[PDB]
Amino acid sequence: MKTYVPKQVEPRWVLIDAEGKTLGRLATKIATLLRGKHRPDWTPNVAMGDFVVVVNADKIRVTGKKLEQKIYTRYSGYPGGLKKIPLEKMLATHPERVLEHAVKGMLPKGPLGRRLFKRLKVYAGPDHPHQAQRPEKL
Amino acid sequence: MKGILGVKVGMTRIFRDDRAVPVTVILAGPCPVVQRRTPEKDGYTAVQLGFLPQNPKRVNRPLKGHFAKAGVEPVRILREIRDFNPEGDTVTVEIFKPGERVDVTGTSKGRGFAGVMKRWNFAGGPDSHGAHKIHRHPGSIGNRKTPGRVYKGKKMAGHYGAERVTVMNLEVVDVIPEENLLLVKGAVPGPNGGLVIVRETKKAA
Amino acid sequence: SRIGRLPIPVPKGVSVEVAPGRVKVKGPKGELEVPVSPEMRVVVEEGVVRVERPSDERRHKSLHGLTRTLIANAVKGVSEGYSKELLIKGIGYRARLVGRALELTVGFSHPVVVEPPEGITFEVPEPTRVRVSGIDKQKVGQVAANIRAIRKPSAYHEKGIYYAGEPVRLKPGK
RNA sequence: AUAACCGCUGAAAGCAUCUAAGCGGGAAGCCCGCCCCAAGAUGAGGCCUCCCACGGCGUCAAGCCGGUAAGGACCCGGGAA
RNA sequence: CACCUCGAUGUCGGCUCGUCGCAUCCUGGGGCUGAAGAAGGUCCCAAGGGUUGGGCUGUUCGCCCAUUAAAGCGGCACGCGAGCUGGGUUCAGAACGUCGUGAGACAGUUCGGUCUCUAUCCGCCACGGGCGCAGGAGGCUUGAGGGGGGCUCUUCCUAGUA
Ligand SMILES: [Mg+2]
Ligand SMILES: [Mg+2]
Ligand SMILES: [Mg+2]
Ligand SMILES: [Mg+2]
Ligand SMILES: [Mg+2]
Ligand SMILES: [Mg+2]
Ligand SMILES: [Mg+2]
Ligand SMILES: [Mg+2]
Ligand SMILES: [Mg+2]
Ligand SMILES: [Mg+2]
Ligand SMILES: [Mg+2]
Ligand SMILES: [Mg+2]
Ligand SMILES: [Mg+2]
Ligand SMILES: [Mg+2]
Ligand SMILES: [Mg+2]
Ligand SMILES: [Mg+2]
Ligand SMILES: [Mg+2]
Ligand SMILES: [Mg+2]
Ligand SMILES: [Mg+2]
Ligand SMILES: [Mg+2]
Ligand SMILES: [Mg+2]
Ligand SMILES: [Mg+2]
Ligand SMILES: [Mg+2]
Ligand SMILES: [Mg+2]
Ligand SMILES: [Mg+2]
Ligand SMILES: [Mg+2]
Ligand SMILES: [Mg+2]
Ligand SMILES: [Mg+2]
Ligand SMILES: [Mg+2]
Ligand SMILES: [Mg+2]
Ligand SMILES: [Mg+2]
Ligand SMILES: [Mg+2]
Ligand SMILES: [Mg+2]
Ligand SMILES: [Mg+2]
Ligand SMILES: [Mg+2]
Ligand SMILES: [Mg+2]
Ligand SMILES: [Mg+2]
Ligand SMILES: [Mg+2]
Ligand SMILES: [Mg+2]
Ligand SMILES: [Mg+2]
Ligand SMILES: [Mg+2]
Ligand SMILES: [Mg+2]
Ligand SMILES: [Mg+2]
Ligand SMILES: [Mg+2]
Ligand SMILES: [Mg+2]
Ligand SMILES: [Mg+2]
Repeated sequence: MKTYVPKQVEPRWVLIDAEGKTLGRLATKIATLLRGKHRPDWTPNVAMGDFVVVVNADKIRVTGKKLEQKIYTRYSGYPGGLKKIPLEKMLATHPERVLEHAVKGMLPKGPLGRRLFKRLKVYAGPDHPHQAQRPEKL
Repeated sequence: MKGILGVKVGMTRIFRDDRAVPVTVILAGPCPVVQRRTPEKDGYTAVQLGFLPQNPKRVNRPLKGHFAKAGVEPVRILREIRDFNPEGDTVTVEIFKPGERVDVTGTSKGRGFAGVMKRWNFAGGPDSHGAHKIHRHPGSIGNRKTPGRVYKGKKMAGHYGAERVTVMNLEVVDVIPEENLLLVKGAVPGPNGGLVIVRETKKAA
Repeated sequence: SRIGRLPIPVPKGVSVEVAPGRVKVKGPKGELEVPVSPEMRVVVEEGVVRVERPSDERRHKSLHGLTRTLIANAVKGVSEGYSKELLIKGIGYRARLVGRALELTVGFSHPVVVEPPEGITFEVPEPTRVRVSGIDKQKVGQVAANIRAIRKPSAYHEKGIYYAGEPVRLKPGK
């Protein structure tokens, strides 16, 4: 008796509102979905996941003083090439990217983790591309 | 934000008001706009331009008689004036009046593989006393075990020249609609006969 | 003792509209919207409006005084809220008026020209005294402030821009 | 947009207080602005214009072979490259 | 102290090339002053850029000349010898003082004294070849993201006014 493993599956989509949801707390689940650790056939080496579409991402909200105090850093390659960007600045310039970031860091590392991140499509404000099913999830 | 293509012709001096005024005459010929860009179809705003009418047909198959003013299609079309939306077709040197300040993009003479010291105006080695084959050389490039490597911008010798260069705030000394000339003072990049694009200044705009 | 976060307000030209986070005053001289805490109910009663705090911790107490006084000001606001006087002292120094704008000479090599912001009105009864008229209290006090900061009172002489009242000073000097 | 700082309005604390809720000023510094690179930005973007949807086997998931088409190369005369 | 390195981690200083820190020398912004003005003092913010040329000594440093907005202090194997130097130190010659009967010896001095064409990898400057960018082409261009840059003085008017 070997353990069951999926054959090629159907890539289910999912829709999320994010307006008012917190951040990392929204991120946690978006990760789980991305992996598909909610599916009972879950396989570590394959990624049968859900595609995730998230909207109203300009509207994520967060607690404490993070809007000012929380900094994203970017080292270029160069002397003094470390860039420091506050939350407010990000949201104002590229809204989302903060959720994209929070989720990315929560996905695993390596070839496959990088693939799952492609399956998370994040937009600012309402709507999005209407192709797939995208059952709204709350 | 007015702009027009041209070719560096040569330099001379002008004697204006008992002063010398060295000048670089660039010829900016009539410039047959062959396309426009719109925040609708494009997402920004500019004009394609086109210059130097020649070829009978080397133009082959992809082309525009779409804007059709490309009649006598031009060798170099070099295009964006960025946010410029001119009067009708065909911008001329009428565009500029004398005493106007202008920025000029052009292609700097290629020096090919050029030492540090002429690339970077390094000091080089002494020509005597100890000497030993480092006269023209760069020196140390780094420290020791830390960082144990070379910084990512580190000035060294490589191809130098033959690049984009825009010398800014040049004064328009004269413009001669007759032959499509234009006279600015000084710095403008690159060889006689090379292409230059000529824009209004960014001191004010 | 007997802390001023819960006395009562006032009537008679004006309306009070409690919204969840804000209250709208709207009286004979104009209308003001007072942002208030989302928590902390403000109740309108007969000819008076009260404010009550949820808890007894210093967090709601501190918000309590503030909120009462914030509203009250908007009521004092929409009936005669302007004041803010400013007399100019010292020799070459005089104030003139230009249209709605205010031009003063405080001893720079230029005149200084101040346009009034929205809902603020300038008056110059004598060249040496000024008046800033307004509905909004904090905005009056600021505009007043801003004027006085061009040439603030000297320590060594009476020259400057003085809030009326605001006593004078001597170091002396040499 | 901020630093130190200067202020407004303002409680907790009847007074007072630039601060606890707010707001305004405020640096050669910060973010833009200028100049240059830049879609291997595998998140490979967009616009204009071209050529066209053959013939056989693979009766199918991609293809394959032969000419082709728009176009390129090659070779040659050269170049402030 | 004796922990990696004695089947080798080249040692002072210079030069070249920098990059970082800020406990800031200057420039910018500030509070206090026993701040009249000008000019200082002290303390706070600020690392963007700047931060001279000589005499002496191997010198670092220091002293001095002449200037300056200023003539900052540190780190990077007391940064940097497969980059250069080789004056110092630090082999073998020779001398002085001194010590030793002596051979010899001295963080004492003196003069002299071999510094190794070829870069595999990483890193760095440049420049191409390949494939990808799921129809192929010729033009044109958006800019995510990077990099460059960022100094300062005198005089004059205001006004010989405050
Ligand atoms: Mg050349
Ligand atoms: Mg050079
Ligand atoms: Mg030389
Ligand atoms: Mg030689
Ligand atoms: Mg070495
Ligand atoms: Mg390292
Ligand atoms: Mg502030
Ligand atoms: Mg007060
Ligand atoms: Mg009070
Ligand atoms: Mg506050
Ligand atoms: Mg501001
Ligand atoms: Mg500057
Ligand atoms: Mg470009
Ligand atoms: Mg591409
Ligand atoms: Mg493309
Ligand atoms: Mg040991
Ligand atoms: Mg032991
Ligand atoms: Mg050893
Ligand atoms: Mg070894
Ligand atoms: Mg060795
Ligand atoms: Mg400091
Ligand atoms: Mg100062
Ligand atoms: Mg003074
Ligand atoms: Mg001071
Ligand atoms: Mg600095
Ligand atoms: Mg001499
Ligand atoms: Mg000497
Ligand atoms: Mg010494
Ligand atoms: Mg010196
Ligand atoms: Mg240093
Ligand atoms: Mg040491
Ligand atoms: Mg060393
Ligand atoms: Mg050596
Ligand atoms: Mg080595
Ligand atoms: Mg020697
Ligand atoms: Mg020996
Ligand atoms: Mg003896
Ligand atoms: Mg000896
Ligand atoms: Mg010895
Ligand atoms: Mg000799
Ligand atoms: Mg020698
Ligand atoms: Mg290696
Ligand atoms: Mg390539
Ligand atoms: Mg950019
Ligand atoms: Mg930048
Ligand atoms: Mg004078």
